Amino acid sequence: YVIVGVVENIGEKEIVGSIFYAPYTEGLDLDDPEHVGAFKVVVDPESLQPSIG
Amino acid sequence: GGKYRVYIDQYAKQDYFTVGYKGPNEMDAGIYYAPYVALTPLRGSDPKNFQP
Amino acid sequence: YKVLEDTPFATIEESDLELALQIAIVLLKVRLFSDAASTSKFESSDSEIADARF
Repeated sequence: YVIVGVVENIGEKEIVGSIFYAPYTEGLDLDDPEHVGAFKVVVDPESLQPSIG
Repeated sequence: GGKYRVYIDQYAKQDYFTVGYKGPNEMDAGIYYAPYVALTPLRGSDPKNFQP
Repeated sequence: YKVLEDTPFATIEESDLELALQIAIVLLKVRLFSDAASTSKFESSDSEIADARF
């Protein structure tokens, strides 16, 4: 198929477009916040192999 | 009266008072609370879901 | 996929199921279900996290 649509940014708050994504990172302690999201590591208590997500 | 140390049982079930003795020596007190380990923290997380 | 309208494909004469599905998307009978999860999905502890593999 083919879709046409808009992405515009006038400034400060005037941001318009079809779907805004708009990720939420506040409160998350990040090394280079541009990354978005974070990694967590546990390591199994039986098998001792690492685990990450 | 300058004699008894008065404490309030904030959670008293009815209405009462208990008079007790406590000597200057640690062995003279009827009942002995003798802590060994206190408020040792534990930490971890569950590998199936990463929740702490 | 998720159904938007009761009896999706009720009006799709296409015999090739793959194309009938593409038509259902175009005609808004069915929507792609891909989406983020309600946050509670991964908080129950009775949880399943999709694997990443290589």
